[PDB]
Amino acid sequence: TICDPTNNKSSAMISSPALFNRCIINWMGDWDTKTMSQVANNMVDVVPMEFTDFIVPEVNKELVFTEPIQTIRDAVVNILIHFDRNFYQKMKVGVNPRSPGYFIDGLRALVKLVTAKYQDLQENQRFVNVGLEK
Amino acid sequence: VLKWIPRNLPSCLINVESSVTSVKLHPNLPIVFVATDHGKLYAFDLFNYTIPLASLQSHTKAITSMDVLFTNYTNKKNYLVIVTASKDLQIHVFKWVSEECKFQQIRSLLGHEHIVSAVKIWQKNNDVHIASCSRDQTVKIWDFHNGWSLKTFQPHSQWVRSIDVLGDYIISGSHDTTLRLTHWPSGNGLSVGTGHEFPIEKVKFIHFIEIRFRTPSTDRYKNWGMQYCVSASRDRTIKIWEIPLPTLAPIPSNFRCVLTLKGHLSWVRDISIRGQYLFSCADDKSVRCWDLNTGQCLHVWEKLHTGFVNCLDLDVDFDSNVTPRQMMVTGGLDCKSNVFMR
Amino acid sequence: VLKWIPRNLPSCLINVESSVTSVKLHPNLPIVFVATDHGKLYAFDLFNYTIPLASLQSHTKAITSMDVLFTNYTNSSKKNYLVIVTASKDLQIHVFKWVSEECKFQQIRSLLGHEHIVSAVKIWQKNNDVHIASCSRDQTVKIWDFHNGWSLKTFQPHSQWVRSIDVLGDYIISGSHDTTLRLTHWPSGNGLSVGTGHEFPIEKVKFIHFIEDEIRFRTPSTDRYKNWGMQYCVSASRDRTIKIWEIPLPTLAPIPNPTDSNFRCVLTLKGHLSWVRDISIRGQYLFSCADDKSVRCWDLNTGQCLHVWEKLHTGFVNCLDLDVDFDSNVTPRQMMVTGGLDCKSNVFMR
Amino acid sequence: RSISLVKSLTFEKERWLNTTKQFSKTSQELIGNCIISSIYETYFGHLNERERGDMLVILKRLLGKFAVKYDVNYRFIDYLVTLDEKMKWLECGLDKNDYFLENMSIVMNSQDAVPFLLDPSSHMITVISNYYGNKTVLLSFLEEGFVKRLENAVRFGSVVIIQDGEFFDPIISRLISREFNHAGNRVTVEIGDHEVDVSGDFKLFIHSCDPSGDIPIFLRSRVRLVHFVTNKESIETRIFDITLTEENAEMQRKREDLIKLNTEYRLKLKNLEKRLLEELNNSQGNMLENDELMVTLNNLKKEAMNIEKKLSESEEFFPQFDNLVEEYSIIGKH
Amino acid sequence: TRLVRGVYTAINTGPRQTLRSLIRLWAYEAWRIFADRLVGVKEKNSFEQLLYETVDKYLPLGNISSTSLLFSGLLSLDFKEVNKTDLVNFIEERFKTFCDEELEVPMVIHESMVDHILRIDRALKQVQGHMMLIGASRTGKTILTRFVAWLNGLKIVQPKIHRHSNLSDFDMILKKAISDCSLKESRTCLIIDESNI
Ligand SMILES: Nc1ncnc2c1ncn2[C@@H]1O[C@H](COP(=O)(O)OP(=O)(O)O)[C@@H](O)[C@H]1O
Repeated sequence: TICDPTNNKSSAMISSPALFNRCIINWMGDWDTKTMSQVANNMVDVVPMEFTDFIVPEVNKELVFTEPIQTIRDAVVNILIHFDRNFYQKMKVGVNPRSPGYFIDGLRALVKLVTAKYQDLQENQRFVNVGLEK
Repeated sequence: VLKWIPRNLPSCLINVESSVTSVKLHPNLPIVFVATDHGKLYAFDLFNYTIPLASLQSHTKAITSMDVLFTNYTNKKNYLVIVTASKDLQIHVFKWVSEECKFQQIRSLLGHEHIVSAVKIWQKNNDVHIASCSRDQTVKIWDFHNGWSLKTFQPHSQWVRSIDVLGDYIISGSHDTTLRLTHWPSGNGLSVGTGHEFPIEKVKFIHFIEIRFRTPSTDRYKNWGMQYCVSASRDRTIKIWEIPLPTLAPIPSNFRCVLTLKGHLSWVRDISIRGQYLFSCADDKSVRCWDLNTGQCLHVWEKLHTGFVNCLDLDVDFDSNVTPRQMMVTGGLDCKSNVFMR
Repeated sequence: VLKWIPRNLPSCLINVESSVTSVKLHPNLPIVFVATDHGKLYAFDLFNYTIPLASLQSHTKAITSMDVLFTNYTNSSKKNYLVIVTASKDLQIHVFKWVSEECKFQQIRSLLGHEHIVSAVKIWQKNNDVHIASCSRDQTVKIWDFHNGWSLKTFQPHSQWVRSIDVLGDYIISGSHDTTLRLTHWPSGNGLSVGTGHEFPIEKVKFIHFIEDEIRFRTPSTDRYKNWGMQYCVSASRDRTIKIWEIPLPTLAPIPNPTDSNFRCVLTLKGHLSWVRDISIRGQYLFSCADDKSVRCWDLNTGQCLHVWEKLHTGFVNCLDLDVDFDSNVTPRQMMVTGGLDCKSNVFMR
Repeated sequence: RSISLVKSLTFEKERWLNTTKQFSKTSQELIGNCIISSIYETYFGHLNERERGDMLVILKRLLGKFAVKYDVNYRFIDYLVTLDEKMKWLECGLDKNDYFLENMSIVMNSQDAVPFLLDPSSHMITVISNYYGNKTVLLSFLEEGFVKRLENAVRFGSVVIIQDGEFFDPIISRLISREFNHAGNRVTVEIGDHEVDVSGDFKLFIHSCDPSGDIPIFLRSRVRLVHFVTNKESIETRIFDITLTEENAEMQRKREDLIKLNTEYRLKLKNLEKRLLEELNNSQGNMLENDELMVTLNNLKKEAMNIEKKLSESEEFFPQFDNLVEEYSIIGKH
Repeated sequence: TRLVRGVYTAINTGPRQTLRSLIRLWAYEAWRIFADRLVGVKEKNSFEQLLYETVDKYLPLGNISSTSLLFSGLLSLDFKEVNKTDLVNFIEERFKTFCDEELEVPMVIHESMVDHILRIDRALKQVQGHMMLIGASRTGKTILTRFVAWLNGLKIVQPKIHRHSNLSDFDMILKKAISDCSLKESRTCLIIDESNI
């Protein structure tokens, strides 16, 4: 298992004929946009996001990594993929493999945060209603 | 199996925090869902019924109605959809996950400008729809999968208190004394009727099954798919109507009352038909059973609740996907749900 | 009667709220007991199955195995009752009475003592003695007294953890997460023999009981084996294989035989497309199921499939149960029950 | 009784009515705020102020393009950090800078990932030790006896900080990845050469005071790296505090006392309002019917008036300190 | 040579073949031999176009893209194409069992994982099969490798290389693994990470 194929030791592991001519080289690379889209579609499936009005944005096909945007979840997935791409582009990590760690961690954190804050929203509104009624 | 009447006493009593506004029986499991007047939804197991299986604060005002459908997809796993409409001008659509005993929210439907009074959910092929009506006098149709409206129409001058769905038709019962049959996918009104003295609380199709009012009397009605419906209002009276046949959208023609059932001392709050028998409840703290063939009261449950009975649940007997279990549920003001098993 | 094979379709379909972990038929009444993955035990009538007769949340994690015994304690003149024994991932075994006049699960007691999930539990009765044996992921096999409610015997037959046990007389045969069976004499706790030949962990092992009739693998081959009481056993593994083994004969506590310490695989059955999850022998037929949405009826005389129930479940088939044709106290009814991953069980009758 | 109480509670009626009217906007902006907060915690741990500003601009642009509303006045601290957290963190020795506070909330809300703290001044060692008070173990990757002491800390549940994080030893890899064996009723971890019970109260921090060090890929990709470094405003604040304590200590003490007392007053008044709404909520009947509830709400209003009066009176002196602060901005800048 | 042997195994352990299935298998093995080493997307697209052109030139079939050819021995007895949905469901169930028995890892299953698990299984079914996984961190290399080794019943060996260790310990670890492979007939998957060098 090699993470950085440009490192000196990893380059030796790849170019050394003792290993090259015997092992099957399987280029895992990194996640593409479609894989990120599928993972996100699984992650945010349980988040109660559809509680507001949503107007389908007008965007170009090259800006959509999912099926055509219909729901808020589609927009959230596209926003997250675009932000991760822009983060790596602007941080200028060279041609390093794009580790999906940030994307995964952000997805988990977003699920947890949205759950908690939506709960707070509903409970606060209920208490306010009861007070006014009394 | 259908020729079954509950006993005088419930098998199970379930207490909740406040008044019960709606109750629905899980279509395949011994689970009862209770929607109360404080915006909460409970899931109880009938054999472990003291501590609820699930307790959800879904809305911020009272729940006015709810409906349940178990999906039948032709390709994609099936699951139970629960639709809850409240005074918050919102309809929340949830998935029941029996594996975690939790209400997983799928989405919410927005668009009505006042209190939503009724909802209905049904499926065509792999398409699932949700119809509803509210105090804004509007009846709206949403696509389940898409999450936004599909159709809108207004059948009455007064606001619609309840609706029912059969085929591609809707009878809407108004806050007025009238009831109206409209063609669902066009909004074209087809028939009108009156006869009541006060606002209609319930209205629903009578489905044909293998009985006096549950078979087509002509091949025209057999081809149409429906001939009769039933409604009840605050005039203490239950009325069974013949549905006129349009120029088969269909082109228009009045409802004709074919049988009048009386006996309640107060407002009729629920209609439910199981085989040969009509079950109903009133704001006189009683549930009652009439014979559908002769139009007589067969059995009376007096003093079933110390408050006013709000809702009944009995299984569908006109669907191949529903097992007609010998189980009936009642729920009312006094923070009680009475479940009659066998 | 023993020639009966189930029809191609279930006699009835029984729905539950989640995955079925085990099923057992009530030995006398038309009642089926179903244990699921959430720690719940259910009793259903087989003629009115649309509403459960009863249910009980006993454990808190998944039930891993259930065994049932109807007592026959004639000398005391006591009321005989069905004892239902369940074991779970909660490191506990629970023992219940079935109260047929109330149709409820009345808990008799609980047995503690394991350090990990229990993978099998069995209950059997001598003239007036009832014992409960279990094996678990802690690598130990423990036998408790039913009436007294505390451990009688402990032993460690495998270096890996034990997945399935069966008991015949005073012997226990145990399959493990390792690929080797072991036969041990339980009263003294002395291992006697081992059976190697599987490639993947063992899912089930069961004795093959003699039938008073002729059947290929249900009759002794010598006077020594006849007097011993056992000739063959059957096991199934995750290598898509079911093996019929010839048991070695120790010197008759029994003495391990220095030259006959190994099992001899006499027949191998292949044809399942996945892990074999259960096995059961009725008459001349071996019924089994796999993680391939299918059940198979095998002819024990030739080692071939006779009939196959394909796509019987929409998920993995987890458990089978048939009646006992080698016990005078059990009627070999025309009944089969299958239960599986899809939150369903199928009952075949008549 | 009833008329007097409702007249007194008319203020809460007005505030409650405004809150429920703003409910619609509050619900509309929730998803955008959650997205911003999650991204801010996930990505901004190792960024400076300018970089965070740029990334927030990019994220707001993406939110605009894909029709997700958000609070245009969003602030990370105001959205996620509450008064109790602020007061306890400052009491433990945290700096008053906004940057340090944001990083502090980020590192404290790292529930899933082992935090890796870069602090050239080793201030956060002191802050964390004060926060947990005791049962805090300081290990190092650069010392002998590491494995055994970490094993004991795991078994008993102490809060461990491992110093010299640039010398990370992969022997504890299973802790970084949190790859535990859920052994029935126990949770264990394989470390060193054997299996060790995880008590469940055990918490791990890795710390380095060597910026631009060397974090290997395995640890770097599996930790939440947060930088705790100084900036302009921290330097200016420290310079002014030194100037004020040297020149005029009495105003220093009065300023600190006023700030602390007003913050405590604000917390008390907030919790009192919360209690008022909860008590009115759980009435078990009409307010007139429940006389004890009427008395309770009257007493709560009296307490609220006292607290607010104290804060309002104490605040009147703070502009004097504002002018005193402006006296030394010259030294600050230079 | 590898391609030849690849084709052989598929025919030898497969069901009855048709010309269409034969050509599709040939394309699948072509993907495994030549294309798995390609890095960029443009190169993969070019390889797919090359397969179409080669087939039209010599073997005049349906879609033969990289993700349209899912040959597997996991879901059946022979080596044949499988339905995507069935394989996803099977992998999810087996992965839940793997989490329960070996190690809980809450990772999401997607199509790329299914492609990678199939090729890793292919590699670990070969005689003297060895493979080298190159890609970003936290993409699922090690855990997926462990899951495949668990499916095929291999003992997983991960050398405990750490600070204050040297080639003596590494030699001892390799010697133990070698001795167990030979004298104990222990089927072994030895995982060497670049960080262990
Ligand atoms: N498909 C996925 N879904 C969710 N998380 C993943 C996925 N693939 C990898 N991960 C993350 O990466 C880690 C597992 O990958 P791993 O085999 O450890 O990669 P490596 O060991 O090569 O760095 C976990 O931390 C996990 O959360």
